[PDB]
Amino acid sequence: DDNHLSIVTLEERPFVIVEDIDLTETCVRNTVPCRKFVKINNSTNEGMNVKKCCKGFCIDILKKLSRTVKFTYDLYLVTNGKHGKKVNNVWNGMIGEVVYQRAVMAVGSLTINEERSEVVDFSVPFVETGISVMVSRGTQVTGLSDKKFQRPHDYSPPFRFGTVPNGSTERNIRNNYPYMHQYMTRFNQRGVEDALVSLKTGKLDAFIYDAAVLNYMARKDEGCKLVTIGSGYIFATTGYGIALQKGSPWKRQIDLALLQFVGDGEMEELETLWLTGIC
Amino acid sequence: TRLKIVTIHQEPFVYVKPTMSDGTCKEEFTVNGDPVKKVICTGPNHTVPQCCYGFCIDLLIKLARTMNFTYEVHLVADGKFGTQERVNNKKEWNGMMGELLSGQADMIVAPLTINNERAQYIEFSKPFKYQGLTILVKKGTRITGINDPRLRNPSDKFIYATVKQSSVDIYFRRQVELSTMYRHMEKHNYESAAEAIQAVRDNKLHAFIWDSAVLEFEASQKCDLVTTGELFFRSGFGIGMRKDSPWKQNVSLSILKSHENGFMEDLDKTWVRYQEC
Ligand SMILES: O=C(O)CCc1ccc2c(ccc3cc(C(=O)N4CCN[C@@H](C(=O)O)[C@H]4C(=O)O)ccc32)c1
Repeated sequence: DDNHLSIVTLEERPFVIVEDIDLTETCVRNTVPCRKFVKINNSTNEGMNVKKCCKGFCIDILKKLSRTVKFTYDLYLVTNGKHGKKVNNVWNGMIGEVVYQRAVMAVGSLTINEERSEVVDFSVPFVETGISVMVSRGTQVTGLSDKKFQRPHDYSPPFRFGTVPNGSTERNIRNNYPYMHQYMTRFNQRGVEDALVSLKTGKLDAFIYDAAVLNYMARKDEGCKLVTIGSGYIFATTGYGIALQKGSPWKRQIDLALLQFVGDGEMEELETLWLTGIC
Repeated sequence: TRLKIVTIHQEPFVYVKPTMSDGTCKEEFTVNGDPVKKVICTGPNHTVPQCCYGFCIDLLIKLARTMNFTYEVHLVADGKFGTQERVNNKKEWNGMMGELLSGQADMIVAPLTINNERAQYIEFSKPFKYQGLTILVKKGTRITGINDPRLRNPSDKFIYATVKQSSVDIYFRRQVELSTMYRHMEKHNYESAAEAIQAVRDNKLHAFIWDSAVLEFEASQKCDLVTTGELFFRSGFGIGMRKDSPWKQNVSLSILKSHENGFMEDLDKTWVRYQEC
């Protein structure tokens, strides 16, 4: 029917958290049914659909939208990729499921950019993000545009800062601050966890990464020793948005519902519930 | 083709200065040495040509170049952003919202807040500026923020307000749990942000609730004024268009690209960001 929507999502705590069905064969508590096509091994396309239970910040948004926009859904986790890249002229991830009409919309920590907006429509952003900076509490830097980053050699001792390679942040820095990117290569980290350790252990002065992620890690940092820059100094500001098919008849109602949630304070409630920590 | 742009005086996003005697705008450069791009904007001072420049004017010029359209800029006649009001049985919008819906303008290029109430009738672009609401006070006034008892239990002793017919007016109108605060504010709301800011310096107004992109700028220039409580609400500015506009898609794509390539960073540094006192 026209009112039952296929919706794709991506496991990414705390925005989307996946659990096993409890014992019954149903999802309880604050979770919703979501299926996953689990591969047989890493060298095959064969697999099996498995019933899971999904919960989180983005799931509660989906529950709010389903109730307000008045639609039902079948939620499933993407398997080919993560959020979405254009690999060999083909979109994978959550973007691909929408572009190739396998999903009506995609819910998750999906950053709005110009590249993706050409193949999918994005809703209004429900969470602000961008390129931010995290330092040990006390260190003085503005945003990415600080001269201490653009020209690290102009200062003594020069700042030691990096990111996680092959991500959106490095791709932006490579295009906008070429020398900063060249300087960062010898300071890049395996992941977020190894970056925060480098900041605490004095091996790294600044970590440059997604704004929403850095803010979430800062609010639950043990000892509250890591802090992010103010929102006014975030570079290339954007947001997490819900992707839809181009010309979708649902985008108008989704936008009004999302803007209502921001105005209602329901969005703040979800941020306090899922994203705010103890710092 | 030839779009009728409507805007509003709101530093640092839009500056309004008189023309010179010969009817042109004086050549001027920023503190950093970049040329100040000024366009002729008509409006009330009867209608008179004036000079407009700023963050939003730089944005308009970038949009007109990217999508290749011409424009003429005028200032909104009533001087308001836009709220929806009952007509002495129907409803109508005032301010820039009203001029967009009436055809007096084809595109709103201003620090125009994106909200549900306006989005029901017009198309907003993706945000070209992320910010929020904060409180401005005279340096020495002590309030925690939007939850201060002098704001949540108002009286004639501590006067706070916002701008009439604006998004903040909508924000306090829609929430029934804010009706106590709104009932105080509607007795004191000002016609424009500039008059409200001036009233705080004159100690005629004790707290001004407004956009943080504007309030923090005013605090950086006028050291007798400070902000407090920080962002209790988060909102963004977007380009305003009618739902039938053929420029909708490319305006948002252009704004997204301008964020990604550092163009918005240039505007934010040139106009919005200044050193604290
Ligand atoms: O503490 C824990 O349990 C885990 C703590 C923890 C660490 C890392 C993460 C998250 C959450 C989300 C996330 C998303 C990206 C991520 O790929 N992008 C940013 C969102 N947007 C993604 C995209 O749209 O492509 C992408 C990006 O824009 O670069 C990277 C790391 C984390 C949580």
